[PDB]
Amino acid sequence: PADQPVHNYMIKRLDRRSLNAAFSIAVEALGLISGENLHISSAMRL
Amino acid sequence: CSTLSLVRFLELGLSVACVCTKFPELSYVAEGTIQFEVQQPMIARDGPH
Repeated sequence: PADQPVHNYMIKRLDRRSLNAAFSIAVEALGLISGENLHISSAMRL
Repeated sequence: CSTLSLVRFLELGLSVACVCTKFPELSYVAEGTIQFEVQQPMIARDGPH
């Protein structure tokens, strides 16, 4: 008398991790797109 | 006599390699550079760049 069907309770844990990316623009660069204009001598640079 | 059996380039096989397009005014505009970059892919590695 030792068989007595067994039982188990396993536990695990998460594992943290990150996944990053890079991106950049110039400041005055972004400023040119804000202004809505129909020339105004700035199309090419825009 | 003898004929001159002409040959078309578009009807060859090599045409697959190159895209041919006529640019009429090129020799005039060829005085300057055209200078277009293309791309380069990049993986998103962990850790802050």
